[PDB]
Amino acid sequence: SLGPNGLDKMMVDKDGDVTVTNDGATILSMMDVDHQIAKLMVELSKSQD
Amino acid sequence: YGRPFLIIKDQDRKSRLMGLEALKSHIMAAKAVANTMRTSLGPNGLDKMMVDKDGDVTVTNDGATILSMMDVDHQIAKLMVELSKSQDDEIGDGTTGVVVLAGALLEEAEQLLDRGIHPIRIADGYEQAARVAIEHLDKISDSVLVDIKDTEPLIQTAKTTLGSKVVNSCHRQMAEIAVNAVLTVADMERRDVDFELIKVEGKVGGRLEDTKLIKGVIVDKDFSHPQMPKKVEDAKIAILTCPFEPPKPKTKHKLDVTSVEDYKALQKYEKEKFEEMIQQIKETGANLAICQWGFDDEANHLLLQNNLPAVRWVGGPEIELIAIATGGRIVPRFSELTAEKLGFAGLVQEISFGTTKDKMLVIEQCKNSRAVTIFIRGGNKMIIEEAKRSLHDALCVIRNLIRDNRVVYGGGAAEISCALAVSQEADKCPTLEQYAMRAFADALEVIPMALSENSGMNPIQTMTEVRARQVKEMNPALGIDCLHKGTNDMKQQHVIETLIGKKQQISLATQMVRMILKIDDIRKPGE
Amino acid sequence: PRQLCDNAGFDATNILNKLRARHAQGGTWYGVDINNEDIADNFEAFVWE
Amino acid sequence: VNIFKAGADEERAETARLTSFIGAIAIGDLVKSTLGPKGMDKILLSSGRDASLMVTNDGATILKNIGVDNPAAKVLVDMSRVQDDEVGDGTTSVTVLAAELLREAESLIAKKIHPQTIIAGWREATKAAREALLSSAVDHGSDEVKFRQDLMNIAGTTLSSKLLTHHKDHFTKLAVEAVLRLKGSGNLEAIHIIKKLGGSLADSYLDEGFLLDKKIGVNQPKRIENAKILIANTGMDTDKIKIFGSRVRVDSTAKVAEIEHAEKEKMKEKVERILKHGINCFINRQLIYNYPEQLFGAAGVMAIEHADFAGVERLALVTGGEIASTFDHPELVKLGSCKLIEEVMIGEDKLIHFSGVALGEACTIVLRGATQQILDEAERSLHDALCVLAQTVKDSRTVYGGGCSEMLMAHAVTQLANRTPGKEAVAMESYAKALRMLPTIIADNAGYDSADLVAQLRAAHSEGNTTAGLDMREGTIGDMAILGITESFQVKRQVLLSAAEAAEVILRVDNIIKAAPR
Amino acid sequence: VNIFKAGADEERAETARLTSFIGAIAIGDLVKSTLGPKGMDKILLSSGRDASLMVTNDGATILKNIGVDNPAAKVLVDMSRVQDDEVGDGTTSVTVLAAELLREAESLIAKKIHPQTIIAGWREATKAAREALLSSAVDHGSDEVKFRQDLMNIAGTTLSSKLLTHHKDHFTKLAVEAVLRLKGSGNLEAIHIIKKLGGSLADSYL
Amino acid sequence: LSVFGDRSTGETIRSQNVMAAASIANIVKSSLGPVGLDKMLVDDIGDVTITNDGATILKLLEVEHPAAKVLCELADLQDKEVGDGTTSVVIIAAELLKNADELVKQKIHPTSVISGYRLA
Amino acid sequence: DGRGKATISNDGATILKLLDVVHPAAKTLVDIAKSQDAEVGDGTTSVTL
Amino acid sequence: GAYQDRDKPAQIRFSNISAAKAVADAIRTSLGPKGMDKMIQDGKGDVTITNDGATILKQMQVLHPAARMLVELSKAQDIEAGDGTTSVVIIAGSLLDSCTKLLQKGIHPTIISESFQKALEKGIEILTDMSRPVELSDRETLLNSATTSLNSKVVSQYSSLLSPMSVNAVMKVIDPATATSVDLRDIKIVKKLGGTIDDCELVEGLVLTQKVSNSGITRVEKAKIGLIQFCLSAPKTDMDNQIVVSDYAQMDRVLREERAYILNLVKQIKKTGCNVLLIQKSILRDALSDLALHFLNKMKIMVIKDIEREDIEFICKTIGTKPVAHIDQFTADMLGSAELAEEVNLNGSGKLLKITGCASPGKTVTIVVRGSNKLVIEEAERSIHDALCVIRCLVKKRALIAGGGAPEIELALRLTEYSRTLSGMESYCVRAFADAMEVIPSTLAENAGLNPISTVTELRNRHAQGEKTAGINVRKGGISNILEELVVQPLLVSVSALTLATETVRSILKIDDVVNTR
Repeated sequence: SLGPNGLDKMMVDKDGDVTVTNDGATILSMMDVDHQIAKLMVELSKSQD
Repeated sequence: YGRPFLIIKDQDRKSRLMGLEALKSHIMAAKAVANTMRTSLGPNGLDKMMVDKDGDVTVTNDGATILSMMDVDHQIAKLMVELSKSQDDEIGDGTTGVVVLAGALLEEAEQLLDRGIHPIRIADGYEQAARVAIEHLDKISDSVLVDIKDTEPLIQTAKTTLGSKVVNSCHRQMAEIAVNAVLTVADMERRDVDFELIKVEGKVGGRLEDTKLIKGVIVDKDFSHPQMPKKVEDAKIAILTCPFEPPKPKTKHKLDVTSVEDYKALQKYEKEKFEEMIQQIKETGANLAICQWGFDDEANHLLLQNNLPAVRWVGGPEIELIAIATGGRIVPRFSELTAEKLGFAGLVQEISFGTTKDKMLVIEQCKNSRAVTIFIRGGNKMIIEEAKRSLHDALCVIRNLIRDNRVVYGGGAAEISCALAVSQEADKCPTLEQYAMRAFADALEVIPMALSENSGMNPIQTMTEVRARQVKEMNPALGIDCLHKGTNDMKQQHVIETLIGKKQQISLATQMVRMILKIDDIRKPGE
Repeated sequence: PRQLCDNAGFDATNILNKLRARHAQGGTWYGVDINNEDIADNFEAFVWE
Repeated sequence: VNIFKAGADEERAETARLTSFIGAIAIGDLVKSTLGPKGMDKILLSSGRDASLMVTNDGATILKNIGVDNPAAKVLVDMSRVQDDEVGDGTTSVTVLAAELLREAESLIAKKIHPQTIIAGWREATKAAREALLSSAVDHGSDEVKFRQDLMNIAGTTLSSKLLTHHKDHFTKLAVEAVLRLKGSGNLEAIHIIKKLGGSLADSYLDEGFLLDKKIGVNQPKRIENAKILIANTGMDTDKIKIFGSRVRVDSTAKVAEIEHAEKEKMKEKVERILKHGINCFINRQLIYNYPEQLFGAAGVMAIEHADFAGVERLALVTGGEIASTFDHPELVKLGSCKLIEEVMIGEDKLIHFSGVALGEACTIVLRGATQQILDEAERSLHDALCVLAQTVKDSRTVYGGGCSEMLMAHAVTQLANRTPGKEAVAMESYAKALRMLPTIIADNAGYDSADLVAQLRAAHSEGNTTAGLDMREGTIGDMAILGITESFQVKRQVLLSAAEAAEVILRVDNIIKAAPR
Repeated sequence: VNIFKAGADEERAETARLTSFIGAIAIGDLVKSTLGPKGMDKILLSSGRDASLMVTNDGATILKNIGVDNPAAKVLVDMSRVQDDEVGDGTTSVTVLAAELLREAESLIAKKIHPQTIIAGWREATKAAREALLSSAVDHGSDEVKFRQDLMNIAGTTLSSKLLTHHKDHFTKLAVEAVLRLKGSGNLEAIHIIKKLGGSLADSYL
Repeated sequence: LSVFGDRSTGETIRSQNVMAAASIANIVKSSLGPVGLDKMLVDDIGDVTITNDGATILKLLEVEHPAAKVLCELADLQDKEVGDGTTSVVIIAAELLKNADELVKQKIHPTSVISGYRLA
Repeated sequence: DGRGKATISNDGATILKLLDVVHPAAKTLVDIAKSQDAEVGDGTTSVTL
Repeated sequence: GAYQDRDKPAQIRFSNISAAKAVADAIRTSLGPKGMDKMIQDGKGDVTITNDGATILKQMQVLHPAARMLVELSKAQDIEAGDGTTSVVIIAGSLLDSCTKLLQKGIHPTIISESFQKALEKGIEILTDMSRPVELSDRETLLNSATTSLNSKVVSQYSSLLSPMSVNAVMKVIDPATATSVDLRDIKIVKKLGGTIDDCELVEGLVLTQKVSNSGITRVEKAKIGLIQFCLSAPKTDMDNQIVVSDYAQMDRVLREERAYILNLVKQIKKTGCNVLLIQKSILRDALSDLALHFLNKMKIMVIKDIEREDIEFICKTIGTKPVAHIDQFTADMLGSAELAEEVNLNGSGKLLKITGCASPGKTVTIVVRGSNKLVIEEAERSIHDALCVIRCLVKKRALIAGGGAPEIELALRLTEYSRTLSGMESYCVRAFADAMEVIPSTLAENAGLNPISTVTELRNRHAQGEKTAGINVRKGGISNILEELVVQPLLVSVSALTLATETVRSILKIDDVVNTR
């Protein structure tokens, strides 16, 4: 997802909604992680953004 | 009074359909079979691929196989399957369209039932129409009885019947193969031929064009001892069924050696008997031997010691093919073996046909042989099996031609003229059987329609033009330009077919569907 | 005869009535003819059991 | 190591692309059958709704009712929904073109060029195509003759894909007259679309005036001539109260009795204020109590109650009245005037006929036909036609369709492909082929030889015959201007732009990530 | 109306083609990685056999050990088995070429030309191609020098797709000497292949 | 082709309707005439109800088959109009239906039978 | 049958043999079918009627 | 030539056709003078008998969509004609059958639809040609049309009396001059259990299913009728109110004064001279109070509660009495008068209201339906409604056609010769079309127990010079001049049938595939 040549992600909401985006904060926010440090990185990106 | 009672056990689950509803259901099922089959007709047709219960696969066009491998449950589907099986093992291809005739006929029959005609009269009319059709057909028959030694009317016929199978790649060659084989094994004085004399054999590998008839017999064993020479020029052949072992009378038997000298005598006899049989086979003047059963290794060597190559563990049918091909006999002892019974051939040579697999044995016998084999090669096991079935059907059709030496140009012109004759009679029909007549004609009209459909042309423009031509002219030699050649004269196109083929096809279909109409009530037990 | 005519799809009442009337006096072997859809001397028609 | 909760996936850059593209192509080939003047149409059936089903040709509805799980497919569905919001048809076109774009982009991925370069090249080609299209537009301003001619041409074109095709001329006259009645107003709500069974589809028509599906009051006069019309929102049966909710506390039931009386006189004097305008026709969206209508009959004034905001708007537009309240200053409220009001019955129900209207601002089409499905799809088709035709009125430029315009686009793109040199040129040719694929599919569903037709058409266009297009009643090339097979510039422009954006967003994806559904 | 027993299918002319072609293309792209002098190779693992596994580059073995349900794929697998029975490598080539044939034929079906015409045209083109190939052959008879040279060339070529590539010259000498020992006998069983652990692969020898 | 239930036609349903009518007839066939013997109903819970008047029996007897419901309603109407003959009218209806079917069971066109009945 | 083997028949006695009757009284009729089949032939149908 | 790649469309078409044909054959039994009705048991537990097709199909919970379109077709035909619903659906079935034939007959469906359009044009021309113009004033032809429609349902039992019933009712409700499409809802239908269908009666007046509320008054002579809406109870304001009690005389002042208020109400009511009271529902608030009932019974006034709001317009139309919603407006001017009004006693104790004879003859009219079975009563009312519908249809077009399939065989013959004249595959199409029309006479013969094919063929042969007057006769069991057997149906019936069926079959041909939804 990094760089102008980069490629973005598309997320599937719990309720079946979709979202295409490149903003890493959103990428991790919409993610449903379970391993804790994944959550820590998600919160990392949210804070940085 | 009002209360349930048991009449037939499992009374809840013994279902029943009766009368016109049942009939319409049956016609629906038959039409489903017809639709499944339609695409397999014609050189432009497309074949099916089956999945075996055990997970095996098979690609084929032969409708008999199509229905055989099918796992149907509705009964009349089974009846059509058995139909195709019967038609095939009576004739050959045509099953390419027999059930098609059945389905179209039953469809139009339902068209009549919708107008409330009782089925029995429909059956009677259809029988009359069939009789008319066959008599007009064999009036308009050509014949190959007046033909010179029948080299390539037979070749043309094979060319035709192979226009439907994928083996069509070099189908010229396989046509010569089929005709040569059957002509060799035919009993003209009898008008029959037993296909047991024909040895169908396909070994995967190589090209398809490599497939070659062998005026001889091919045996799935190598030499008994690996050191023996691979080629033999002379073919003095011995055919034996007694294994090269000390004889044992199969009544429950065993000796009672007691003494020193007893055992020594037995030990001497052990090798003495091998020497005896070796001397016997040598003095017979034979050069090569074949045994039904296994060898004792010791005799295997001693046989090697005298320049007499041999084959071990040969199955029966193969053995008798050897015998008839070489003109030899089957000898049960060494002692009764003599030179006269010895088999002879031109050339016998093992072939390492497979690049990395075990070998094969071929006998290029050179005199006349009432038996012959076909060796099929190609790139696919499935293509091998398809070639087997196709060539078998070709042999069947040439056999049928031997049974009756009069044929009809194919391409649909035949039944076209049949339908026109039926229509002509329909005017002198009188009552209700008239609808039966025109009904059967229109139903029979299907085969040209299916051919054209698989040809991608507009079917009906083509068939109307065909009718117009075959009416304005008198030639019943105008079908459908299946292979897109500007002449509808299939006689020039050589697209031909045995009278027996179509005749048996239409009569059989008539009887089958007559019964199909004959039924009204069904009681299926719930599974 | 009634079942015969029913499987023949006729008005077996007309057939039956004509049958009884003709068969009171006119001849022993009159009976149902399927194709002519009415009475006939089936004996001469060779329906022999 | 497991990262997500159970029931969550992670498809990266192979399976993600594969699933997305399978979904896109499935959506495309799911709807390809509906496009083309000889196109087909679909049946959609509810899961369980007493089998609520809609025979349909407009692709937008088809994608609306289908439930899709593959996210890319859902993106495409929303795309079509938006495009329908803009022009009505071409939803068909938009989806199919996007689908072929994606399929051919997958073919490029097989050629293994980086997707970013694909995106850049496609952006360039889209820019070139839109420019060439703009160069191909044709205006029609004050030329009322040619204008109206081209207008009915647009109607005939877009209509000839739904079931109404075999009555193209009739509904063409319908839509033309209807939109011309709008006097340039883009508010389609001014056009009511009433549908009721019975009669042939040919029997559907536009009245000279207006129609209302309401019941008259008690025996006020049924028919009225030189009718004066007044419209308001002041509720009657909801007896006018003072919303805060004061009580009434009284010592004796004498007082409650006189209070009832005063209620009645208050209502009556409101009625008298109504009548002081000297108006014989009165309506309101609110339900009206029967005592007021009794007063009205005493005045002999016909009154129609409970015609919703839509009906009120349509009456105001058709009759010019100013929907009102309190009636306090009659001189300051402009009434409504119509030549005649009468009750007509159609099929089974008596309807309120409004002939001889002062203002042609509004109108309403009668839909006679065969099936609630047939009527429903006819309704949808006419709505799409009115949409596109109003858009035509707003922007008086046209484009020659029949694939011709799109093939001009492809030709220009191919020409620019040579000045590209680079990997982008491959995507340029890609875009051109995908574009050309549309009329190919058209003639395909038309059962003609697509391959030769498309090649001949491209030959003509590369020669320069910018007018030559496709004939759908004989399957050959021809002069579109002769046949008038045209469409609004804005339609195709939105088609291209939205499709390009869809391709961009879809290809930019290289990982799908589903959270566990709740 | 139901015709077959339960658990039986009927896919006609759209889904049949679709499934067959998906299987064929899946088989193809499953093995494309193994072909080429810079090609890759696969890992195949038993379901349960104490994890009997075979790192493999020869496509024929790969198709042999894979269990496939789509009938067309199984046809292709048998095809590769036969071809390996004939020449050893190119199983890779045969399968991949067939796969691309089928994919591109699917593209033609999208163009909607009748398959029978496709078959006829392909037959014609195959005939032409085989003829042209025959025109391009080069013999080497008594020219023992050029012969043996080309022989070791063949060894180096075909070998340079398996892991032994980085020792092409060595095993080239091996195979050349081995087959030259056969005195023209095609019985490969005359060549025993004993395998036992230890030492570098370079230490393998005749 | 209707979900959630099959259909029956022709002879089967005709015989079924006659069968139900005969059942209903035999339910009350023993309670008419100066030697009629009354019925009684163990309800489900012991609150029995002895009665010979047919309409009462039919009302207190649950019925599911359609034609039987038709006959029950006829009995109720008759009671609302006469008071007895529920002793009789049900029997009359069932017997007429039986013989009319027996005619139809052969072939006889139903509407002809209906016209004959009207005349009768 | 329950075994899946089809069997068509026009002779009524054969059919009744296939229709394994449980109700007792009808077993007598089916036995009459066997009797007539062993005695004289078609009309076993007629016998039952 | 061109190649057809896909086969899913053809297969789905075939499935739809088979479903339609099966539904047609299921309906096929119930048809014509020899018609046999069906019964449907609801999953709810309801039971219905029916011979009319539309009710049958509405009771059908059809799964396959095609037949749902067929059901909708039947609904439209009924809301147009009333019978021939059977006929139109059976035509639909036969058409789709010939459509199958044409599908394996390889012709593309669109050409089929266009040829069908030509066919229906020829058919409509022929049908218009063959009819007999008939003035509305001739009672006996009306009666013949009635008894033609009637002797196909169960009510043929008392056809002889039911036909004059319907015709007289319609004549009394129409305007015999304007030849408009006089509404059926002006005819009141009453399902009253018990009695005999023979005892069905016309009431040239008004009938209310409600029961009296006065104990003592049953019959009133020279009664003057008045209908009142405002409640008769303690005055309760629209907005919240309450009496406050704080003092001494408040108690008796209240009680005495609501008594006085009710007294004033009733006293004015009498002063108008009325003797029969009508009160509508006021579920929102107090209805007629008991005390007012006491006064009215004391003053000997006929009284009725619970008049449905939907009935008020019908009642005021019939007895000619505008309602009154406030005390003051209630005046002897508006009190309607009727010759007689009272409560009949049927059902043993099921009591009913009749008001026979009115000096102000309302154009409306009512029907009383009698009979034993509930189901037979419902079927009878259905059939009578169908009779009124067919009479209205005859009013719509003063044209008459002899029934008995003769129009249809005429159509078959003329269309067959037309197809012979007209070349192209459309000729094959039209020949199929005529063979499709051939079905109705076949069904008539089948349900008549006659040899169908022989009869149809002989009837065509006769009709070659035996024009539409001749046809299939039931009573003689053969072929005769049906017109002299007096069995005739209006042109509109079969015309609408053909038109609707043709449009539906064209629409069906447009269909190719069905997509399951969410």
